[PDB]
Amino acid sequence: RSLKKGPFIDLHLLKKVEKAVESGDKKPLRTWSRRSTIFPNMIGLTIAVHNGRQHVPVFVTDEMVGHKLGEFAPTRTYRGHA
Amino acid sequence: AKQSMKAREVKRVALADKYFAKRAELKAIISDVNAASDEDRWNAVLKLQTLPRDSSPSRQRNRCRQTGRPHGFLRKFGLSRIKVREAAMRGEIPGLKKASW
Amino acid sequence: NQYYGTGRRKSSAARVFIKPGNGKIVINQRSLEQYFGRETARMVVRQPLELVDMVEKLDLYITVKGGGISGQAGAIRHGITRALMEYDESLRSELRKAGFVTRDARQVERKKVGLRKARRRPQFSKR
Amino acid sequence: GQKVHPNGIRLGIVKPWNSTWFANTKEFADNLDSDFKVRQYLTKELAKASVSRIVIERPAKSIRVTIHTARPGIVIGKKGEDVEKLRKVVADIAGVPAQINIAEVRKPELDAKLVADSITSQLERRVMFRRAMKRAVQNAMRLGAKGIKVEVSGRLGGAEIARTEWYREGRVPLHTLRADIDYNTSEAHTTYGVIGVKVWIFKGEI
Amino acid sequence: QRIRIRLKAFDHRLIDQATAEIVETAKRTGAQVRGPIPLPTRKERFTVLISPHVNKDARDQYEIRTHLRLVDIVEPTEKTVDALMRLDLAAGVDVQISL
Amino acid sequence: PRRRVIGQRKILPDPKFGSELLAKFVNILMVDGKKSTAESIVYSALETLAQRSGKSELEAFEVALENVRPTVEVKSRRVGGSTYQVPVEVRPVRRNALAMRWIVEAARKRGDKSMALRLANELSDAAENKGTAVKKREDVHRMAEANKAFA
RNA sequence: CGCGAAGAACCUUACCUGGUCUUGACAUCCACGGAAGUUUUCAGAGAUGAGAAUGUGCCUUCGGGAACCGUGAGACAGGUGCUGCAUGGCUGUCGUCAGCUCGUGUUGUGAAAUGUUGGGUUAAGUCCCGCAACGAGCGCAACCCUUAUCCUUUGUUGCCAGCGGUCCGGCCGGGAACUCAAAGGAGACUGCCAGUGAUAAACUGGAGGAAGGUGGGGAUGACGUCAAGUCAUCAUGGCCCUUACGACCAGGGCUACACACGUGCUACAAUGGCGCAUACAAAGAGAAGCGACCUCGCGAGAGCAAGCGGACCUCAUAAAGUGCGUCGUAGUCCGGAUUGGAGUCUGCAACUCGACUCCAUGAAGUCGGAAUCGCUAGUAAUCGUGGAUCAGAAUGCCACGGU
Ligand SMILES: CN(CC(=O)O)NC(=O)C[C@H](N)C[C@@H](O)CNCCCN
Ligand SMILES: [Mg+2]
Ligand SMILES: [Mg+2]
Ligand SMILES: [Mg+2]
Ligand SMILES: [Mg+2]
Ligand SMILES: [Mg+2]
Ligand SMILES: [Mg+2]
Ligand SMILES: [Mg+2]
Ligand SMILES: [Mg+2]
Ligand SMILES: [Mg+2]
Ligand SMILES: [Mg+2]
Ligand SMILES: [Mg+2]
Ligand SMILES: [Mg+2]
Ligand SMILES: [Mg+2]
Ligand SMILES: [Mg+2]
Ligand SMILES: [Mg+2]
Ligand SMILES: [Mg+2]
Ligand SMILES: [Mg+2]
Ligand SMILES: [Mg+2]
Ligand SMILES: [Mg+2]
Ligand SMILES: [Mg+2]
Ligand SMILES: [Mg+2]
Ligand SMILES: [Mg+2]
Ligand SMILES: [Mg+2]
Ligand SMILES: [Mg+2]
Ligand SMILES: [Mg+2]
Ligand SMILES: [Mg+2]
Ligand SMILES: [Mg+2]
Ligand SMILES: [Mg+2]
Ligand SMILES: [Mg+2]
Ligand SMILES: [Mg+2]
Ligand SMILES: [Mg+2]
Ligand SMILES: [Mg+2]
Repeated sequence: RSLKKGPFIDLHLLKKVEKAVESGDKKPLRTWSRRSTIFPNMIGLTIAVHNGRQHVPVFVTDEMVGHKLGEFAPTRTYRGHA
Repeated sequence: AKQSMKAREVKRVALADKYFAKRAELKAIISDVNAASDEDRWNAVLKLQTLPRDSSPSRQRNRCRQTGRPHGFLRKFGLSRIKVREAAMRGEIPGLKKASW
Repeated sequence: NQYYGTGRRKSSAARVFIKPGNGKIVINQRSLEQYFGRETARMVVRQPLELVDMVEKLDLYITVKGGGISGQAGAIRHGITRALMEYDESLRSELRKAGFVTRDARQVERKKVGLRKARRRPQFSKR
Repeated sequence: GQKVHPNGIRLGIVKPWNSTWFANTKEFADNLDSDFKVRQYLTKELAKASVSRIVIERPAKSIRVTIHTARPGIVIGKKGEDVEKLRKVVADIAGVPAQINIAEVRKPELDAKLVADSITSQLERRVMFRRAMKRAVQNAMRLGAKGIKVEVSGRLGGAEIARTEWYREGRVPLHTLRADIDYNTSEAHTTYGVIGVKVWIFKGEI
Repeated sequence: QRIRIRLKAFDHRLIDQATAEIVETAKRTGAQVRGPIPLPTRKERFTVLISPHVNKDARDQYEIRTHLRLVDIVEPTEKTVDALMRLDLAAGVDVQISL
Repeated sequence: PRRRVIGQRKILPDPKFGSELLAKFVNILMVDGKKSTAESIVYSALETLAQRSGKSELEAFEVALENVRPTVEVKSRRVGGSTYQVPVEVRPVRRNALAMRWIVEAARKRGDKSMALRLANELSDAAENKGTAVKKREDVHRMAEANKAFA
């Protein structure tokens, strides 16, 4: 829980979103920035988020705002023991 | 300890005093509340990230000065725990004798 | 005139002044019932003046420092005997058999490396 | 079992420190490291000058190095050229101006460092290690020592299995704290690996 | 006004001949001296593992003692001030003057 | 022990009465070094013996101690692979030590509210030769004259 | 098996995926061109990519010299790659167990023996007698550190007995008595005495003494054993890789989770829980730090901000304890795991994966099968405090005192 004086976002994601919003969407937007906050400006976009080997496409719903981008890309492969 | 690991420590320390301990103003008093509470602080939180990923005093590992060991460090001597014993028995650390209480 | 004694216990130190004639016990500018809440501590300061009968016959001015409740009370009892032996010089062999002249030299043992306490060893398992 | 270092247990009892300076916590690690640099340089340069001990002492903000040596005429040189081709580089490593002084070890055969360096040079020259060992024990007892022990370790004569062989003469009471025991260590680098040498020399009590 | 001089060293024999030389020397030119005062001895302690690899319970414990002596001079005559500056004592003794 | 054989260590008397058997009783009750809390239970329980069931305060504790004292005990004595239970005469300092432990351990497994009341009823039950501290004493004496033949 | 690791979000980091480099991230030498350094710019996740503004110092053989940069090529650099069964150094362990050897002599064809065995005694191969052994060395003990008593010196930032004053605060003059600080000295040696023992050693007991039989605790680990541990702290022989097993970067992982084991913490309550009031410590740390007073916040904390490189200032309010009240044996006013919401701080960054605060939630657990561990006195048990590592992050570790 970061303090209330400023939410965090990268610069390269912040600028790549704002250009991509004023053109209609696209490809899924490749980023490595798992730590950046999803903003209100990004509802509707598709962001391909790195998880270690792949980029998981996340379509931003309204209720994903306020969370971090890395919450919607699982970094660990696991399915049972036996 | 793998020569290039010794060079990482000496680059990090040169790039931190290049920028920081002077270019701390962006977080020193730009991120505290007065008339600078407008978009100027928001320009600081973004401008503080385009300085290189190094340059911060919290990425220095503080290795031993002779062997480069990352663990067992003692800030008082600058050596690892191996080198302080190897050098204390020869009488070269001043005043450092075996304690018995 | 005052007759002075120094007594010490675990980490406590007591200074003791005695003046002829009263049953006044004052310790750190407090009386005994206000200073020592424990009646065992109340009864170990009265031990050397109950063996030697100077109960309403000798005043006592006491200061203490350091240690805790029972440590400070034992340092006083040792310090009263040293003061009463400067006063008379012949209450000595009366007090040696009461064990009040021996300075109790039992101190806390230091914690040792590899051990959880001074002597308690961590739990061993065969495998 | 493992033994205590006989020099460290006697520091402040009969053995002095090799550094005699004071510092707060600010400049302790810099004075300690720069003394490592000045010691490493003086050992490499006075290699065949038979150097026993390097005593470093810092006044207010100068440093002065006292070198105990067996061959002082070579350390000073011809005209006094190599004491200040030594002091313009020591003062550049310590950061403060330097004043080199030069001492004497009168009998190098009763110094554990010099006796240990004699075996290491001979072991790397392919000399039988026993004669190197027994000559060091013999030369020390004829010069008045009350004891000596030498010890070599590791792949002796190029053998595949390493062994440690030691030879004692006189009296070396390492458990006695009053004993003036001079102990030092050296390493020989041969074509089959490293051979370590240890020398204890006992000179009397108190 | 009393000039106050604190001496710090790792050795107590070296520190006493540093006190003895400044106790010698203010009285050389006629000053009030109180003499030397022992300040409390600071012991720093250190506890290292002595194996290169495991064995947590095998250790060595080292310490550094720092000995303190205090002498104040409240006759600072002007024969004293530079005559106190011309004095050569040992390299193991830290002197710090302060008014 | 084999070699270092011991003298004794000294106990202080009690403050209110001046008895060390009473002070040994507070030591046996004490848990985790809390000596002041053990005297509070021991003092409050003994006067609540006095006017509930019969006077002479400290005379009543010694007489309750007279019944729980054993005289014989069993002890195992090994021969070559066979251990007999041999009945032993218990010594007078061991008599009080076993009696006070059985009183304290009787009072802990009761159903009263406080510990000072559990102590008071077990000391009262010992005066009437009833309870569980007396029956702990009875089982020791029953086993001893059961193995009388292995003397 | 809370072990290397005295402290993995990035870093550390050695692992993975992807993006990149090939005399190199680190060192020497040669040649040429540029003194450097600074601010800025757009691309890229970043390493890097394409430039602008600027400087053109100090030495001057001022044909040039040293610091620093770029480019080329070569010898080379580089490896936390393998072998601890090729090694050094260092360490564990039996074990702080009382042992382990040698010289000369003598006995035996000889491997070997004697000494070192025997009678006593001791913690001790400790000491005394005896004896084909006479002596010596490494161990034992002592010398060293700390603690317990006293004496001398000095007396602040530490102290307050006698005095004067007081705001009744050691507070102010003052005192050097006392506590205390740290240098020096004394003291314990079976020294004295009874008894027992072989005219022995030595043992039991007594006196004096603060302390009595190595007074308490520490450091000190003999010859060797386990081809014990460590090529990964370092060093190093051999082997192997070299436009890669080397170097740079972003994100991830070392924190996974049917399960099994070790070491711990917190509990299952009344010798207690909660509420109010109030006592008595030692020892440590502090300058890109410790941070008072005051103000704001329920709180973690925020603002302002003096003092302190410290017997002075700060961390820093010791807790168990004591007095009063309540709960009245309940899955409880016991327990505080788990989860939801709102926050604070460190830091480019708190999603994976930090600590702490507030409100709510209120699991298991009612003393634990077979088995098994520690401790002989200021010990066990119980209760708080500090430190290293460290931006932040201990129930671990290393220390300190109370009962
Ligand atoms: C935690 N407390 C709970 C309590 O207080 O009872 N103690 C215990 O669990 C141990 C139990 N008391 C005794 C046990 O060690 C010996 N019995 C052996 C059984 C068969 N080997
Ligand atoms: Mg290397
Ligand atoms: Mg860090
Ligand atoms: Mg304790
Ligand atoms: Mg452990
Ligand atoms: Mg050791
Ligand atoms: Mg990385
Ligand atoms: Mg990582
Ligand atoms: Mg790759
Ligand atoms: Mg390597
Ligand atoms: Mg091995
Ligand atoms: Mg090894
Ligand atoms: Mg292995
Ligand atoms: Mg053995
Ligand atoms: Mg022989
Ligand atoms: Mg023969
Ligand atoms: Mg033998
Ligand atoms: Mg034999
Ligand atoms: Mg004896
Ligand atoms: Mg024997
Ligand atoms: Mg014999
Ligand atoms: Mg012997
Ligand atoms: Mg010894
Ligand atoms: Mg003394
Ligand atoms: Mg006696
Ligand atoms: Mg690689
Ligand atoms: Mg791990
Ligand atoms: Mg209550
Ligand atoms: Mg219940
Ligand atoms: Mg249930
Ligand atoms: Mg509750
Ligand atoms: Mg509940
Ligand atoms: Mg920290």
